[PDB]
Amino acid sequence: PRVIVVGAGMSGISAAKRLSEAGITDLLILEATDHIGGRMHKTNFAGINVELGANWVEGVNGGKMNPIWPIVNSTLKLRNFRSDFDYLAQNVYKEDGGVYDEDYVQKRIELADSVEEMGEKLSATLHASGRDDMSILAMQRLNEHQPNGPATPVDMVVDYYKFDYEFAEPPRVTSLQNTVPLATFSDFGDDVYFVADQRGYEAVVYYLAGQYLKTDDKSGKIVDPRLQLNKVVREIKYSPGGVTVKTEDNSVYSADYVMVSASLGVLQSDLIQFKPKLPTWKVRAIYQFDMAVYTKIFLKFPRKFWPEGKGREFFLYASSRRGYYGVWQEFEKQYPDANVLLVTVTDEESRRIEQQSDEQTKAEIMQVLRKMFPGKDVPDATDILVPRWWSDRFYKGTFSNWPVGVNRYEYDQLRAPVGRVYFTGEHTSEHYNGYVHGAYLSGIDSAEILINCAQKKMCKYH
Amino acid sequence: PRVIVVGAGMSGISAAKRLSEAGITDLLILEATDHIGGRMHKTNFAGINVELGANWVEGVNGGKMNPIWPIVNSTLKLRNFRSDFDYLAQNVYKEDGGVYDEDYVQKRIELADSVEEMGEKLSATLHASGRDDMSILAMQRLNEHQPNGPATPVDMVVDYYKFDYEFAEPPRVTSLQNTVPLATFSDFGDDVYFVADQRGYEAVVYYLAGQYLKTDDKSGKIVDPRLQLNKVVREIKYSPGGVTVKTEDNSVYSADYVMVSASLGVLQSDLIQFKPKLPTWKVRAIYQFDMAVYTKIFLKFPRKFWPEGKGREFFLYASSRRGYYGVWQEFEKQYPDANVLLVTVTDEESRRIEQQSDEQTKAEIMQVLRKMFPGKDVPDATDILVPRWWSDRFYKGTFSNWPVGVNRYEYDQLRAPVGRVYFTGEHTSEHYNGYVHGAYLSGIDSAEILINCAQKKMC
Ligand SMILES: [C][N][C][C][C][N][C][C][C][N][C][C][C]([O])N1=C2C(=O)[N]C(=O)N=C2N([C][C]([O])[C]([O])[C]([O])[C]OP([O])(=O)OP([O])(=O)O[C][C]2O[C](N3[C]=NC4=C3N=[C]N=C4[N])[C]([O])[C]2[O])C2=[C]C([C])=C([C])[C]=C21
Ligand SMILES: [C][N][C][C][C][N][C][C][C][N][C][C][C]([O])N1=C2C(=O)[N]C(=O)N=C2N([C][C]([O])[C]([O])[C]([O])[C]OP([O])(=O)OP([O])(=O)O[C][C]2O[C](N3[C]=NC4=C3N=[C]N=C4[N])[C]([O])[C]2[O])C2=[C]C([C])=C([C])[C]=C21
Ligand SMILES: *[C@@H]1O[C@H](CO)[C@@H](O[C@@H]2O[C@H](CO)[C@@H](O)[C@H](O)[C@H]2NC(C)=O)[C@H](O)[C@H]1NC(C)=O
Ligand SMILES: *[C@@H]1O[C@H](CO)[C@@H](O[C@@H]2O[C@H](CO)[C@@H](O)[C@H](O)[C@H]2NC(C)=O)[C@H](O)[C@H]1NC(C)=O
Repeated sequence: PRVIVVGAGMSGISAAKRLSEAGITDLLILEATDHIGGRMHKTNFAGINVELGANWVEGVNGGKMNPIWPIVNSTLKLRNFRSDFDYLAQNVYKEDGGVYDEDYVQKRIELADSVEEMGEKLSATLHASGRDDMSILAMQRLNEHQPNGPATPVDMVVDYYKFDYEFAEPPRVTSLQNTVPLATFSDFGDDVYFVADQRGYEAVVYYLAGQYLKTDDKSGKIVDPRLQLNKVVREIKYSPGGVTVKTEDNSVYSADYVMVSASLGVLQSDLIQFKPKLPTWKVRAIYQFDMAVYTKIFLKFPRKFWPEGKGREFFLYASSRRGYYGVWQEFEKQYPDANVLLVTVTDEESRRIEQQSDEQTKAEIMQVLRKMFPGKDVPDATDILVPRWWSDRFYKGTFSNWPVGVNRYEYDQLRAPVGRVYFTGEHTSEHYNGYVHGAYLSGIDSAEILINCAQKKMCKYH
Repeated sequence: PRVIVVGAGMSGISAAKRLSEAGITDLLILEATDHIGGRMHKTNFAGINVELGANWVEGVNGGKMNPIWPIVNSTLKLRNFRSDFDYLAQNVYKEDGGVYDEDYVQKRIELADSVEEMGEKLSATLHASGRDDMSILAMQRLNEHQPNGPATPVDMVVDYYKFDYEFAEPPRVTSLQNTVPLATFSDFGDDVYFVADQRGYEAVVYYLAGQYLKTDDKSGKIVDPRLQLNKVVREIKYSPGGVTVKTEDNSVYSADYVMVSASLGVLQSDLIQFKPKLPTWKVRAIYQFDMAVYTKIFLKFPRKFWPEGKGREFFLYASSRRGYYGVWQEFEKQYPDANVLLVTVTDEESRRIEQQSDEQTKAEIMQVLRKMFPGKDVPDATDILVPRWWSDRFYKGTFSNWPVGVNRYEYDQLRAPVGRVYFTGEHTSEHYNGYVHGAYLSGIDSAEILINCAQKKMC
């Protein structure tokens, strides 16, 4: 059987790998960009390679082994460090300079955590159809008995840190049932390890790809003609007998099946035309799920003016404006002596910021920093990097988030195949949507469904 | 039967009236503030009375008569004017100076309208159970084929004016099925009339109360001992046989039933303790619904510097920060010669602003106006009025809003009594939650439900 796989991110390379394993080697992987890895991709910033996209292996040291861990931590030995969030209470800055009293902050954190735990108990009891779901915010109101969730500067940045920094949209839009507790953590462990290796987290993808695609003996570059980069799929025609795939440069290919790995945001943007048009139930499923955006803004300074030391890696800015340049990370371990800082924003701020100049964003950040370190002579950043994933047509966002409103059956419709057209990608991960491991696993799962149809003549979906 | 009514806002006065009409006159209305009317309430600003709460009779000129209209337009003849939003396209200001090209804006408005219309068609097809409901944002994504809804400053402000200015929360939190289209307009008509009468929109409530509560023949003030102001209820105990209600000043009252009309926000806050505790099903429905906040910031200036004239009443500021001081109104017709402007914000901005000083808010607003009217010498406002409804423990918000996730059945649980504890108010209105007419009809309905149970034993 010949199979075309659209996209060479983690799930597409992962799917083709699984297919190869089942003996389906008549493969054609069409990648829009000039490289593989997709949302796992590094870039040079001021002399160091930093990750534009995924940066952590999330879910480690738990009851089951996150499949991404061994590859990262053993097979490849990518440099990495366990993130420690235990000292946040000593690191929350007031909108107007200096940090808040630690004990005061630890209490607010402890309360936030208790509400969330109460939320996990409620979640376990909800009807599996998702029909009784509610937003994380509704759960907060219920447990705090207030007509609003966190609303003071400190409780709001603690909330953002707890939720938006993980999911990229606010608790009020997010499905409780599908995120609290989060399977990634329940199954794989509460820890997270930040990859900071010149080779990039994407090395995991090149590794997997190398397990079945031919590579150059001296350079090790993949040279297998089954991988074709710079090939943007623009149309997929499918029928009872097969599928035809056309790229922007006018190439046309034929296969027995096609496996689509492009992000949810790509699917929501109509970059790829389906012929015939996808069924309405499929279309609605696509639009109802959320494609979030998480912007890692890197900054480079001529000198250091923030604290370093035990518990200093992560720090928060308690703005009275929710989500305004709130979550900071300093790199004493990852990029020692580089004088870089990373402030993370998402959702509304991400969209605003992608639409204006980096110079304007830098100036906004400089006022924040000077307000945070009033006693320091804070020098202007000499370099800034604003990743624009939402504006990039091959991504249209950073990762999916399960919103209140999408039920179990609707999520299955999002994953479901349409004729000979199969879907894969993090947004099709049953329990790990939004993650690298979810992409990896979704690739295997989608391939297996295809293998069943193709090899075992089992073509019915659910 | 003796019945205690908590709250003398529109629904409380409405329910007591309906009860009285059924002959249930042994009533005791306990109101927290020193006056009746609740969310319909005026105040003096700049030597003139403006509305801190509701200001429009919404849904007029349609297939059915909005019950409030005749009271306002005929019985009391409160002074009022139909709002015309037809010229918005000429009045959308750029973040940094002047208005946008009118044709460009009109087309953005049209796309927005068209998307909503398609949303209306879609909404009609969803199932009653609510199983296929989605947020308005999800509908916009689906109808426009994008991974996001309106996202440029202009599109965002148009979006904010069309939804948030009506519902006070963003489309992404809002239930499509239960707000688009909206019954209020579908039933009563598309127009809205702005009440600007010194007696206040609250006069409607006073008129209704005077139809059954005693009033002094000279003053006209209510003097019926059945109405007690400054009574903050803090505890309601109930048993299969009756109820006891305790107020903050330590008074204790007994009755056969209690009709609770305090806002959903008050109920989500714990100001009132129920004993025993309300059952889980009740509690979940309470916290799952939204109590929104809409803040009307009035400003007075030493002289006018904004345009007046045809289509000038309403204008938008397209900030790159969604919802930042975005919807403006000038009162050339309402308060001629007053030099007052009204800017409205909601939700996140409302909670942030209520938490800072008026001076700080004024200074933020002066920066926006100056950016809007770079050609003028804009004088600093002389006075500002920032209503703090969310902070007020007797309201904790301004009006409910229906969130994606809650279906009709769960919404109806809000209306459901618990034993002898009955509920009423805008958040219990079957199809008009969030409005003055919804509070009004809600009082009648809730009263009728208690009447059939209490008087005919049909519960
Ligand atoms: C408990 N406590 C704890 C605390 C913690 N906190 C922390 C923070 C975290 N945050 C969140 C997350 C983030 O960070 N990130 C990440 C990480 O880190 N980790 C993980 O895991 N993850 C993540 N992410 C996500 C990821 O990356 C994803 O999921 C993946 O990667 C995906 O994959 P897939 O599915 O495969 O997809 P992609 O890559 O996209 O691929 C696809 C492909 O395809 C292509 N195309 C398109 N279109 C087309 C094509 N071809 C052809 N044709 C056509 N038409 C493209 O190109 C590609 O290649 C993340 C992400 C991101 C972005 C960020 C920024 C971040 C993150
Ligand atoms: C087609 N086209 C369209 C266009 C249009 N646009 C325009 C805009 C609109 N916006 C939205 C709305 C607003 O404006 N507002 C209003 C108006 O205007 N109108 C209407 O209708 N409405 C409105 N609102 C709402 C109303 O006001 C409400 O709903 C009512 O009033 C409610 O009533 P109820 O339910 O009865 O409640 P209240 O009043 O609250 O009452 C209660 C009572 O109780 C008491 N308490 C409490 N707690 C307690 C007590 N007692 C004893 N104890 C205890 N514990 C209180 O005090 C009271 O009295 C509105 C509103 C507002 C606020 C605003 C600001 C606005 C509005
Ligand atoms: C990540 O990988 C390192 C690499 O081995 C692990 O550290 C080794 O663990 C074995 C187990 O006892 C030791 O014998 C080695 O001495 C350890 N190596 C070093 C350099 O200390 C480490 O435990 C791994 N971390 C996780 C979370 O799996
Ligand atoms: C609101 O009330 C005013 C008060 O009457 C209405 O205006 C009158 O309508 C009658 C009906 O024929 C006329 O004969 C009067 O001459 C009108 N009065 C004035 C002052 O014009 C008005 O139409 C009402 N509006 C609505 C929407 O009901």
